[PDB]
Amino acid sequence: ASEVPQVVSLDPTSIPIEYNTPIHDIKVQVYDIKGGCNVEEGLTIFLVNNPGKENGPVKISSKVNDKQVSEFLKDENMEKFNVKLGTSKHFYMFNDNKNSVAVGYVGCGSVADLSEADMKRVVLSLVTMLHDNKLSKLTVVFEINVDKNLFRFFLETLFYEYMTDERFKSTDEYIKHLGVYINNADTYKEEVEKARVYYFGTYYASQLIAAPSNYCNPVSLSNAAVELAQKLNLEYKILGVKELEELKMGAYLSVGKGSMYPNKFIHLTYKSKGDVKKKIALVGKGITFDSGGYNLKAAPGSMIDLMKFDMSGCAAVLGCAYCVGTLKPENVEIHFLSAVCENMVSKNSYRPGDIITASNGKTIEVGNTDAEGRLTLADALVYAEKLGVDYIVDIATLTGAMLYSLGTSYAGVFGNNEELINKILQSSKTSNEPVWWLPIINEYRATLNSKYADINQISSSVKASSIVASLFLKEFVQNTAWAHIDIAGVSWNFKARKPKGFGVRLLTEFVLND
Amino acid sequence: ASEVPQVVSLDPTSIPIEYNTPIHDIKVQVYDIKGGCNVEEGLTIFLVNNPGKENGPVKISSKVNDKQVSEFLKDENMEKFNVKLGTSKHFYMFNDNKNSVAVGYVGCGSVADLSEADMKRVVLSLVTMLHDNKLSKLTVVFEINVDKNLFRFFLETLFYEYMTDERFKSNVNMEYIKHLGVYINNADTYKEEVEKARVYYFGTYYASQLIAAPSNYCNPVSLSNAAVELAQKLNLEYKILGVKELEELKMGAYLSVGKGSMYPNKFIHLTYKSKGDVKKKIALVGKGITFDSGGYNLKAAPGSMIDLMKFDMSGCAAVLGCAYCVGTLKPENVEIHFLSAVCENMVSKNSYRPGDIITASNGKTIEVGNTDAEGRLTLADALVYAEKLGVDYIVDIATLTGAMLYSLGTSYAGVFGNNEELINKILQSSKTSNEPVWWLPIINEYRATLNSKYADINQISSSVKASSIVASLFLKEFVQNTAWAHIDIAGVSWNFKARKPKGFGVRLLTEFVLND
Amino acid sequence: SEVPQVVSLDPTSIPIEYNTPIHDIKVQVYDIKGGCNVEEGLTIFLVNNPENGPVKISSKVNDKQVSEFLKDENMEKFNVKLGTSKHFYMFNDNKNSVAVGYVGCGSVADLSEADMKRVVLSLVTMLHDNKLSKLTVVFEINVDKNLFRFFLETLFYEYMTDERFKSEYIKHLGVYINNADTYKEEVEKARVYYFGTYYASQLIAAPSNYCNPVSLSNAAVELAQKLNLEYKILGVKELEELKMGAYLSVGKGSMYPNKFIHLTYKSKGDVKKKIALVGKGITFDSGGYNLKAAPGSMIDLMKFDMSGCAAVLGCAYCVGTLKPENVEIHFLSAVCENMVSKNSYRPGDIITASNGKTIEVGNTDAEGRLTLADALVYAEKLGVDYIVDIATLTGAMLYSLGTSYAGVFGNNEELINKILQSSKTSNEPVWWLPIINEYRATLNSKYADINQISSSVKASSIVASLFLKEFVQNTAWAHIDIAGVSWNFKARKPKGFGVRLLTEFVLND
Ligand SMILES: O=C(NO)[C@H](NC(=O)[C@H]1[C@H]2C[C@@H]3C[C@@H](C[C@H]1C3)C2)c1ccc(-c2cc(F)c(F)c(F)c2)cc1
Ligand SMILES: O=C(NO)[C@H](NC(=O)[C@H]1[C@H]2C[C@@H]3C[C@@H](C[C@H]1C3)C2)c1ccc(-c2cc(F)c(F)c(F)c2)cc1
Ligand SMILES: O=C(NO)[C@H](NC(=O)[C@H]1[C@H]2C[C@@H]3C[C@@H](C[C@H]1C3)C2)c1ccc(-c2cc(F)c(F)c(F)c2)cc1
Ligand SMILES: [Zn+2]
Ligand SMILES: [Zn+2]
Ligand SMILES: [Zn+2]
Repeated sequence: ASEVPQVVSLDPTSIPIEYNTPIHDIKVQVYDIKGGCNVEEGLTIFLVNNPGKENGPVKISSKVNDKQVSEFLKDENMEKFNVKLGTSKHFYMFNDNKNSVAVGYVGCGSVADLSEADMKRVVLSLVTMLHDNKLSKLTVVFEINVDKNLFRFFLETLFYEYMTDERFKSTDEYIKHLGVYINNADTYKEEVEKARVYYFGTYYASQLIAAPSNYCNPVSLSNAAVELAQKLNLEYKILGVKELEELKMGAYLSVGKGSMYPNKFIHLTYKSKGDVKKKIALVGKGITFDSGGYNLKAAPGSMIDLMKFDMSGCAAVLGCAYCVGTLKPENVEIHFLSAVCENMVSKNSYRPGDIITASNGKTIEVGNTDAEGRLTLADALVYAEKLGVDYIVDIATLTGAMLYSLGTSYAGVFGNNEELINKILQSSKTSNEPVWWLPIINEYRATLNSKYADINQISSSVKASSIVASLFLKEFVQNTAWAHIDIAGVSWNFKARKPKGFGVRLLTEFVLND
Repeated sequence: ASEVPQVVSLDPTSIPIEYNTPIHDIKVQVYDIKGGCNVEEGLTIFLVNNPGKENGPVKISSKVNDKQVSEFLKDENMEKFNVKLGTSKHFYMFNDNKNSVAVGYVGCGSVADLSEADMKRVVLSLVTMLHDNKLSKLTVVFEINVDKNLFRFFLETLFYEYMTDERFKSNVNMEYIKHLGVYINNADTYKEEVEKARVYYFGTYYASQLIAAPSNYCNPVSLSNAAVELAQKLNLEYKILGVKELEELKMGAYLSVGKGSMYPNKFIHLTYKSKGDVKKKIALVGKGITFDSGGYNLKAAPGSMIDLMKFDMSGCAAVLGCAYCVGTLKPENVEIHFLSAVCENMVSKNSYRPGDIITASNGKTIEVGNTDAEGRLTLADALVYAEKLGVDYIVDIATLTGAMLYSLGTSYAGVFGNNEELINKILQSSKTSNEPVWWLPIINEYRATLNSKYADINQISSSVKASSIVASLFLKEFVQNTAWAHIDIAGVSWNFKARKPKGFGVRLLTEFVLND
Repeated sequence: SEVPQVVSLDPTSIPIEYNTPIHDIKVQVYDIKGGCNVEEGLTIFLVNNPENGPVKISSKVNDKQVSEFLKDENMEKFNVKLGTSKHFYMFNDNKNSVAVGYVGCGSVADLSEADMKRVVLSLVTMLHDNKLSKLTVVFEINVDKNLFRFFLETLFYEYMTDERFKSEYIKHLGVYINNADTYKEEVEKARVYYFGTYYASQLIAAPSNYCNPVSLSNAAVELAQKLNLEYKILGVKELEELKMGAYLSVGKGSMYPNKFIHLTYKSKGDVKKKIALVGKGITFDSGGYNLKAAPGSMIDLMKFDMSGCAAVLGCAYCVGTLKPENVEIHFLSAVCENMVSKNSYRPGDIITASNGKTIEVGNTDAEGRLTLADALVYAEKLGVDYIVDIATLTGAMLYSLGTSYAGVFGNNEELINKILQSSKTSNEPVWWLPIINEYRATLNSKYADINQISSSVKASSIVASLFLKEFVQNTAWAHIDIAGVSWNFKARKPKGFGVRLLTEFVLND
């Protein structure tokens, strides 16, 4: 526990965090469709498609244990509506006990199996039916086929989108029950609490990312990490400047020199109770605010006002810690690392041109102070390898170029080991968090040859910034399977103006399958 | 009717126009709300507020002639929803006769007076519902207060927003209603607003069709042809002036702009004259640049949005849209001239150049400092021509300066003038048309920056950044002794959010003509 | 067709060299087993050391003079750092003046194509600086047959110098290598691949006033007749009848009429695979009214916007020369020029592709995908199994893959894998990038059926891919974006990237 420094007494000294969310009070009940659906209080929504027929008619296939509601939902009545992806309708009628009931459907399109992108659109339509309607219960009937992972993804996304983050509201009700009808209900029931765990890890990462830099700063973010570890029973260590100096983490320390906040290195650990068969280090980039430094983000479109999100990597990692500490995987040991700091303009800031020494002795010539993430990661990666692990995986909002390469939907993965990269890709598939393998092209290595230092921070000629950054990071892992997940493009949801909490599920699937 | 030149045979030779729209098929009935509501058919939507209570619950007061819908509308059920402006819900159910109806509402907030802006939000929320509706009838129940002019705005806005422009497409989820029912206090006073709204709608939709039509469809030849066709449908006098006539009139400023285009300049002159005695002569002048590249001052800078510059003939579109309304409604005692010097501003071996000195048809020489200030050049000759007609009032409408975006923005247009009475009359038309306009000064202190070293006058200023004022000072120099006002709609003409035209100006100009 | 001129001094053809000094080089491969003979010219040893360690030459040299020079103690003074070279003049046993030296091949045992390029360059440097009758190269390293072929191709290509616009070479090449007999058939394959690549380079390097739509399609014709390939040049009257409104719009502003190029190779005998190769052919890209005016848009490079076409024609030369079996190939290119005029198409214009789809033009500098849409409609009407297009399409490739790797997108995994397999055996490196369907919605025009560009999504190369995907209804299709990879910025010349890639793809299938 460290005291957060303030300039005035109105400066915040902690990150407000909501642990007990309304979502956590929702009772979930799954039923097999074979038994028929009961339509009573609340809203009962059918998820319906029509394979191959673009805007085909709605047909309700499930038995509804009610004569009135069954009559209403007959084919002749439904044929006037179509299944176009994301279309929806509210129905109102009285049931057999002369009570009023609300029914409806969401269109799931014409394709037999939904992509995670489509499912997200289905959820968004559903969440629209929940908003602006004081409901006590929602009931969802699956007339579409989903695999278990996508069933879980449906739940996680539902919980995440429905939830509203109101921590910073001053002057400006959720359902209590969720029923789900699906074929083979027993096979899906185990997905429900996993979805709840995954939702909050995701949502937790999002609260830290969305928290502005005056609230979420290196000291308060590491304070939150400690607090998280205590609630979860993880081991933790927070390295302050004095310890970091002794470890000679020159790269990391140089970046934070300019900040009124002292750097804090977060190290959480989860150990299994049984024999440890696999050791892992997860490393998240943790710049709580990235002004660019003396290479100030002043150019049009540099979006300096978004740079609270430059610790999204760290948040994904802490979010993953929540899931792993909760679900408690066996036969594994996990280190959660983040070299947290803040990149500022000051009389004490490191300068463009400065030559700095990393913790492994490699000297680095700084060409651009706005390329700070790779400096902090270099020391975090050296530290990580000294732990003696089997895999190192870093996750980071490293390069703007990711927006020109893969866009806002897929993250990019780089690495030095093919078996590790495929495992990341397998996690991508099962978490439904899209990731694409990109090359580390060695031909570009020579532009990192500094005239004076051992290595250039940046390339003066090569414009493929994501690859060059990966080449730089590679120099700081000597002998361990390593992968890099650049999330600079997928971290923020620009349409909805909120974080995605991207990566938490991806990392946790990786830990679990292993 | 002139022939449209083509580069290849696949180039279009006319602007497609929809004259008959499904809006024109909708039967409109207005009923008095004190009698309660019939809801046995179609879609019934209640417009409701909750004064004082921000985001307050929905309460429906009206008696309805169906027990089922009555139950649905009980306070216990309706209070699960709130009246946040724009928020809507609607449900399908079976009525007393076991027929399918739909019932819902649109929230109108917590304030008893709806702004025009607020009303557009309500209308948009309604239209969203209609775009997923296949029911034959829409019934709108006003449990809020509205006035005759606000109600007519609701109708015009509803019609325009409801109609979609599919001319360049090669729903399956909606269908256009055939009946629209309105329940409102004092139905009989509001009835006459209906066909007026239908007229104002089409004039506005017609302008929008011209504006949205891309510059390979909408060029000076095709636009002048369209105007001729319109004039013939309305029995208007018309004449289109070509290059040789324009040269004889010595329109050097306007002809300079068009030099670099493959399309010959065409000057549009339509006339409406009332059957009775003529007491007021008015000239309506619309800027008609069918595409604005900037010329040699090419629109290359960040934010110059060259891909939207098909809209630089928006002023032309509003004056032709006004001609529809006028020719249809036929006001008495007035003679109105609809003017536009139409051309295209391009980059060619033949284009005029930055620095060129040119001579306007009133003899004034002009030093061109920026070829992208070409609108004021075409207007200069159009203003001279209009003053020659011997009118009492000249009003120009034009997408003239980008600086409107920084002064009034996208909601309010700006009016400048040389005559207070005419300006006051414009501001009144703005009020009753619900097309907002704000009076800005012509500050004479800036005039000296237009003193060219070589020519009679400068086109632009080299110092003053208050563009909109400077361009007005330039225009003023081409109206000698007539009451004149200038409406700058550059900020206001396009609807960025909805990616379509507003057709701004049609109703404003028509109201000015009808109520003066 | 007659090339139009503004002034009498305007050129009316592309100068093309067919018979090059390279084709006059006698190439001979020997097995290292029976020692190496150092009798004339320059002898170069390719050596490594499995880090910047010392040069140790292992092969036996049948000359007392050269052997004492290559003695381990002398050579230790030199290191094997990749790309470094030394070479000394000396007199051999019979008082002949000979030159002996080495090129270091680093410390890793398996060289990438990138390292191999570095070996070849340092080797070519010496050839340029020395009047030699004969180069001998000794391989004391391990290479694939593919990598061996790559060595030659690169050697020839970099050795050759293009002096067509200006106002000596070895006559013999000796190669000593382990298992000589397995590498002998790679020699003339390499010679062919060299010229396919050098030919494409000549067209790319040719400035726009020499290489315009008329003169470029004239050259394709001249190439077709020399190889006896079926050919067909479609002109404006035909393109209009075919209703290619997107492609015709791009060229409306040019003084050179559009020319659509169609060449065909058919193997003698049973044909099992039909293929359409489509190259982007914009002979100069000014950008149109969306003028390349912004810093770093590099308008002076934009003669290179025809690299995809050149790639395809270079491939036609290789396929026309090697005559693979079981295949029918259609080499397509909608050639035109993108210019600023009174006749130019405008941003905001709505135009109609030959399949009926209307397109809203958001940016005239995205002209490539417009011409490609109409080419792809045309290609699919040919009834082929695969459509592969190659294009300098989006500048974003620079920021995703850079100047070394091209990106490939497509609608069929089996075809994409074939392209990737050809990438590895041609040693022209390509990387698979996704077509992300979630971005499709930003091509939903308010007025037309589809947008040419996105106003929101910044993943240009993918959006462009999504756009092209709409013009292939039912055929396996891939798209190779070579914008970042086409021009060699350090050598200030073209790479002619894609010729060998497309040919291996044809050959391996
Ligand atoms: O500062 C950064 N990481 O710590 C990173 N900057 C870079 O990639 C720049 C920096 C470092 C490099 C050398 C040069 C060009 C490139 C690579 C300056 C970066 C990260 C995200 C973004 C970014 C900007 C946005 F507007 C945006 F919407 C977004 F999602 C990401 C831009 C730059
Ligand atoms: O080109 C024009 N009229 O033909 C007009 N140009 C200007 O106002 C500029 C031109 C002409 C001037 C000298 C200098 C500054 C000012 C005045 C360049 C103008 C009008 C509208 C817009 C404009 C741009 C937008 F991106 C936009 F969204 C909009 F609604 C309007 C930009 C420039
Ligand atoms: O002109 C082009 N295709 O015909 C292409 N332009 C783009 O990708 C831009 C164009 C077209 C688009 C709309 C907007 C942003 C994007 C997409 C302008 C493009 C292609 C190559 C390059 C390019 C520029 C360089 F300086 C360079 F060295 C290079 F290798 C390629 C730049 C733009
Ligand atoms: Zn940075
Ligand atoms: Zn202009
Ligand atoms: Zn271009």
